[PDB]
Amino acid sequence: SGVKGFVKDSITGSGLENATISVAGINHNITTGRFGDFYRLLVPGTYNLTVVLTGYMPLTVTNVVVKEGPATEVDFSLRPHH
Amino acid sequence: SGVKGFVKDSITGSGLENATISVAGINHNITTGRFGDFYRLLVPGTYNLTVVLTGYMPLTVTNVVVKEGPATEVDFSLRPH
Repeated sequence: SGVKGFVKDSITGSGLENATISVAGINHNITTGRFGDFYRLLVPGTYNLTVVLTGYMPLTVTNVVVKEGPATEVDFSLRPHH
Repeated sequence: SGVKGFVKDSITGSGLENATISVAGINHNITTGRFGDFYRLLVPGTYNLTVVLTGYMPLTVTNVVVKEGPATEVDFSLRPH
């Protein structure tokens, strides 16, 4: 279980590599892959996720809900500072 | 909640890459990007920061207060040895 999906540029729709995904209260980050893909493994619960990449506004999405069972599919669209 | 901002050179005003910010008591230090940017989540509280970069004088910033909500903005200026 956890949160799965893609981090993408909100302007182009391109998947963004090297974006850092943080979970509030948990000192363990992950980074997106070459297609913008990620899968953050978490036990079921509610979490606040922050996604950061140089050149983009930081994105915080609150109260994201991880269930028992399959990963919660969530994409994150990062806004360039531009 | 956390910290974000830039590390810059005190002479040029330009951003510094690969500076490290170490937060006392918190594992996993903070590294700056290409133009000096950094970001890290921290729970609300008060933190003591040390900023180092080989070839620069280290900087100590105490009593940095982190409140709920957006990251706390703070910049650091490093002087070249």
